[PDB]
Amino acid sequence: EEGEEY
Amino acid sequence: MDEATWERMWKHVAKIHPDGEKVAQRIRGATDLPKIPIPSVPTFQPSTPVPERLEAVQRYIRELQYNHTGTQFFEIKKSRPLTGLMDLAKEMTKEALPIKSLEAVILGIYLTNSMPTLERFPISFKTYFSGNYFRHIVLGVNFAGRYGALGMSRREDLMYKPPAFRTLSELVLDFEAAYGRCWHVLKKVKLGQSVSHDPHSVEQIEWKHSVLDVERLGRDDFRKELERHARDMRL
Amino acid sequence: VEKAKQKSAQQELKQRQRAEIYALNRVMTEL
Repeated sequence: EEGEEY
Repeated sequence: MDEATWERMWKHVAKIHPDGEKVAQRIRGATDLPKIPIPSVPTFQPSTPVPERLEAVQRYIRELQYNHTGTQFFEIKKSRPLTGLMDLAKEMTKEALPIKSLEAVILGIYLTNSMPTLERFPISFKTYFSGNYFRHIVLGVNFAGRYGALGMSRREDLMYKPPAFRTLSELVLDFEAAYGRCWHVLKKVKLGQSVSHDPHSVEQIEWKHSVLDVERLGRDDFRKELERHARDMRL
Repeated sequence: VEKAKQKSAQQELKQRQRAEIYALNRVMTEL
């Protein structure tokens, strides 16, 4: 959910 | 892809690249472009040990290349029935376009359904770098009681692991160390259940059978929770 | 003949797009 795609 | 989606990809390139307008004008319509071979989907002799098959599966996934274009080419709805995701995996082998981490997980499942002595389970990571959070996922695997992984990442050490780790904890701690080397702090690990080998199964993938809060658990309870998850999967 | 003509055009469209995708991917990979 939270955060951008690594 | 349709004409509007194509223009969106190039418009996005213009913003995320230093000379983004220049890149499109050199590539779009160019008649001298390299012809990219369509990667051969690997098939397996029954005499080939499963770890060797996994090397070939990972090699195929790598040949598609990590998608750095900024546009994901296959939409993955994670709650779709497995049979729908396997139809999509087949299309990925047909279209042969670059992929990112979640697409690689779906592909890895598709390409190992022929291996009933291998169990496959998703492992997602939440990490912290430079004030911000990042999400990653790989396909955990278990062969003959040892753990490894398949997947795709921008970094060599955040995807493929040969199935040699004697415990799930050791596999996950290897990822944690790799993240540490590139200055990411591992915050959460979310581990799924074993995925059916039936590509026509109507059941969903279970992505978050365990959600492990790394800092709140501490070292020893993190390890014990990983070993509990491994037990849940074996039974 | 008409469906064979459409299939040829749709395959050509995908092949041209795929080549530009990989040319773009190399540029972005090396950025």
